Amino acid sequence: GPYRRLWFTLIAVLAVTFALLGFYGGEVYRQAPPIPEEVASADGTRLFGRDDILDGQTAWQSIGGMQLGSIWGHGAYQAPDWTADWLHRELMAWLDLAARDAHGRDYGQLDAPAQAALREQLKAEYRANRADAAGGKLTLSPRRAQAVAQTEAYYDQLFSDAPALHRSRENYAMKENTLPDANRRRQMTHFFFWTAWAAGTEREGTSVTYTNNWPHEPLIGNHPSSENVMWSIISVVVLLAGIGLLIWAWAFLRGKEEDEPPAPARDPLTTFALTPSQRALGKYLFLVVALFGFQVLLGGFTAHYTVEGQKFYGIDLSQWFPYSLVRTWHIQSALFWIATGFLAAGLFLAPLINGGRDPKYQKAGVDILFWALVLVVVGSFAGNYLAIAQIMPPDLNFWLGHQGYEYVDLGRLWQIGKFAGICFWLVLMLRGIVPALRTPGGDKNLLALLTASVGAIGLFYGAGFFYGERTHLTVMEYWRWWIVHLWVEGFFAVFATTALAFIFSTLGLVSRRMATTASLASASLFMLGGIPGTFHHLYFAGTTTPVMAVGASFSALEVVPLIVLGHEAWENWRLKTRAPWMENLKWPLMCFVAVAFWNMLGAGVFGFMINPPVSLYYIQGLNTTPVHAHAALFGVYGFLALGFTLLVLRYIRPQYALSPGLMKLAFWGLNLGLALMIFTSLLPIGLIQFHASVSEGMWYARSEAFMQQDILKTLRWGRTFGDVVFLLGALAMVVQVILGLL
Ligand code: HEM
Ligand code: HEM
Ligand SMILES: [Ca+2]
Repeated sequence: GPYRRLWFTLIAVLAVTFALLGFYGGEVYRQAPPIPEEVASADGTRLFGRDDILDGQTAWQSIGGMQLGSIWGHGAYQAPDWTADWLHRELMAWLDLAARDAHGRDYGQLDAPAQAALREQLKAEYRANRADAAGGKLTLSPRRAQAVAQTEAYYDQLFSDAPALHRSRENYAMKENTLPDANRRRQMTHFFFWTAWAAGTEREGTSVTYTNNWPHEPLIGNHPSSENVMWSIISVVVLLAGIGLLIWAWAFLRGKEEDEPPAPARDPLTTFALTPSQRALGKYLFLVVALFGFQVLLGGFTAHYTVEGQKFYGIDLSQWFPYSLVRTWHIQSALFWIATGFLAAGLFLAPLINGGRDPKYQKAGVDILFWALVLVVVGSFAGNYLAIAQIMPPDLNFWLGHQGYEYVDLGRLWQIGKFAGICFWLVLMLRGIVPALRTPGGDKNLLALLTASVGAIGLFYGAGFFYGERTHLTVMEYWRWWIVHLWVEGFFAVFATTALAFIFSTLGLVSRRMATTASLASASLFMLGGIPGTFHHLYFAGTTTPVMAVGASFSALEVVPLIVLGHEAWENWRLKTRAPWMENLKWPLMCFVAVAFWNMLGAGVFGFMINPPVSLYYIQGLNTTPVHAHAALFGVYGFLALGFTLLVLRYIRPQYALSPGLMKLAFWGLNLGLALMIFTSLLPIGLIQFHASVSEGMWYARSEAFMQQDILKTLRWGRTFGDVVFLLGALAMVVQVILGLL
C-alpha cells in the first residue's frame, strides 16, 4: 500500500484461514467415521477391505457420483438416495430373514408386539458394532451377512440390464447399464454397504451415531435428539441477534454530516474513450449469453428426464446422453456462465478505475484468456461425456473426467486450467489496480481490502487441490462444502457487492461511505468469517460435540451480509429524473430491484426456514434444497450477471439502441416464470413429501411407491408450464443481445 505494506498483508489473511483449514481438516481426519480394514464376519470367513471400498468409491465417482442420487442426502433428487433405500431394504431383508428362522413368515404378517421384540433385538445389535478400538474389524453377524449379501443382489440387478427392472431403472432415470463390469458392481455394493453401515452404528461411548441418526427411521429408532432442538433454538437466537445488531450498527454509523452530493448531468464512464481491449469484449458477452441459452436448453432436457422416459417422443439416444451427464452440464455451465459474466464485468471496470490507461499487450491477454475459457469448458464437457460413456479406464477419470461431486466435478487437469485462468484474470486485475495505488492519494482505505478480497478469491482456490481421489467421503465433503462456501458466498457475493458499490458511487446514489462500510462488512464477514459456516452441513456427516457446538452457533453467521437496498430505490429512486440518461439505465436497475426481491424470497425466508438442523433433518435431500438453489442462484446472481451484461452492452454499443418493449417481456417474464416454477410446483411437492417423511420416514419420500402417487406426478408434469415461459423469456433476452452485437 504505502510502502508495499497493504499488498503484503495479503499473505496474513491467507495464513490465518489456511491454518483454520489445516486445523479443521486435521480434526475431520480421524475424527471421521472410520473405514474398517476388513469386514470380519462371525462365522470365520473374511469379506472385502479398504482397497475394495476405495475402488468402489472410485467406480461410484465414475458413474456420476452425486449426480445419480445422493450419499447422505447431498446431491441429486430423481433417484433414491443410496444411504436410505439401502438402509430400509437391508432392514426389511433382516426382518424377513429373522421371521424365517423363528416363524417362517413375512414381516407385516406378524403382530406388532412381535415386530417390537425384533426391533428391540435390532437395537440390541445395531447400537454396538465397531472395530477393535478402531482396529479395522467388524465382527459381523451371519444373519446380517446373509441379509447384506441378499440385498446385494438387488443392486447387482439394478445396473446389469435386468429385463424385469425396466419398471425401476427408467423410473429412477438411469441408462440401461450405467456400469458394465461385474467387479465394479461388487465394489459399488460394498461402498453402499459401508455408507449405510456408518449410519447404522452408534459413536464410541455416546448413544448417537456417526451421522447423528441421519434418516427419520423409527424401525431403528432414529429420532433426533435433545441437543438437536437446543442448538436449533440457539441458531435461531444467533440469526435474530445477527440481523438486529447489524441494523443497529448501520443506524449508529449512518449519522453522516448531511453532505448531499449533487449528481452530474453526464456519465463519467462514457465520457472517457474506449480501448480495443474494451471493444474486444463482444465475444465474451456472446459466450456469456450463449452458455446461458445452452444451460436453459439442458435444463429443459433434464425436465423431460424428470417427467417422461428416455426416448423423448421417439427412439432413445439417452444411451449417449443420460441424466447424470445433462445434470452435470446444467450445473457446471450454470456456474461457468455466471462466473464469466462477472469476470467480464470486472475486467471492464478495471481500466476505467485506472483513468482508462492500460498495460502492455492487453487485448492479446484478454483473447488468450477467452480462448482458454472456451477450451476449458469444451474439454471439461468432453471429459464428462467420455467419462460417463465408460470410454475411460478407472485411472484418469479423476484427472481427465467427471470427478463426481456437485459443483466440483470438473477434471483435475481442467481444474488446473480453470485455476490458471482465474490467476490470469488476477494478473489483469493487479495490472489494473496497482497503477492506481502507486499514485499518491488518500483512498487507501477500501482499496487494500478490495485487493485482499480479490486475492482471497482464488488463493482459497488452492483448496481445490490438497485432496486426492482416494480419500474419505466426509473429508471430501468438508472440502466440497468448502468450495461452495466460497464459490457462491465469495466473489459472487463480495465481488458483486463491491461492483455494485462502484456502480452506485458513479451514479451517486450512495453516500460513497456506506458503500465502504458495506464492502468492509462484506469483506470481513467472509475473509475472517468464511471458514466455519461449512459446519452447518458437516454436522450431519461426522461431527463430535465441540464441532457441533461451533457449527450451530458459528454457522448461522452467513445470513446477514447481503442487502444495501431498502435505503435506495424507494427514496433515492423517488428523487429520480435528475439526470436524463437514466432512461437508458432503467432496465439494468430493474435487475437491481429484482436482486433485492429474491433476496427477501430466496434466503430471506426460505434460507432460515431450512437452516436449523431439526428443520434440516427431515429436508436435507428433498425437493426443498433445489427450491433454495433455483430461487437463490438465478434469483440473485442470475440477475446480477445479466444486469451487468445489459449494462456493458449499453457501454460498448452506445449508438446501437437497446430496443426496449421486448426486454420488458424478457425481464418481467423471467422473474415471474422463475416464481411460477418455484412457488407452484417444487415447493408443494417438497411439503407433501416433507409431511410424508415426518409421517412415515425418509426412505419413503424417495421411493417410487411414493413418487408415483399421481398427484405429485401431475404436479411435476405441471412443472413444465412455467419452464416454457422461462425459456421464452430467456430466448427473447438472447435474441436481444445478439441483435445488439453487430
Ligand atoms: C429455466 C430453465 C431451467 C430448467 C428447466 C432447470 C432444470 C432444473 C431441475 C429439474 C433441477 C432439479 C433437478 C432435480 O430435482 O433432481 C434444477 C436444479 C438446479 N438448477 Fe436448474 N433449471 C433451469 C434454470 C436454471 C438456472 C437459470 C440456474 C442458474 C444459473 C440453474 C441452476 C440450478 C442449480 C444450481 C440447481 C441445483 C441442482 C442440485 O443441487 O441438485 N437452473 N434445475
Ligand atoms: C445468497 C447466496 C446463496 C446462494 C446462491 C445459495 C445457494 C445454495 C444452493 C444452490 C444450495 C444447494 C447446494 C447443493 O447442490 O447441494 C445451497 C445449500 C444450502 N444453503 Fe444456500 N445459498 C446462499 C446462502 C445461504 C444462506 C444465507 C443460507 C442460510 C442463512 C443458506 C442455507 C443453505 C442450506 C441450509 C443449504 C443446504 C441445502 C442442501 O444441502 O442441499 N444458504 N445454497
Ligand atoms: Ca445437491
